Amino acid sequence: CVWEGNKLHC
Repeated sequence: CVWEGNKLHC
């Protein structure tokens, strides 16, 4: 996963 601000994308 990666952080894109206030939320995590997996």
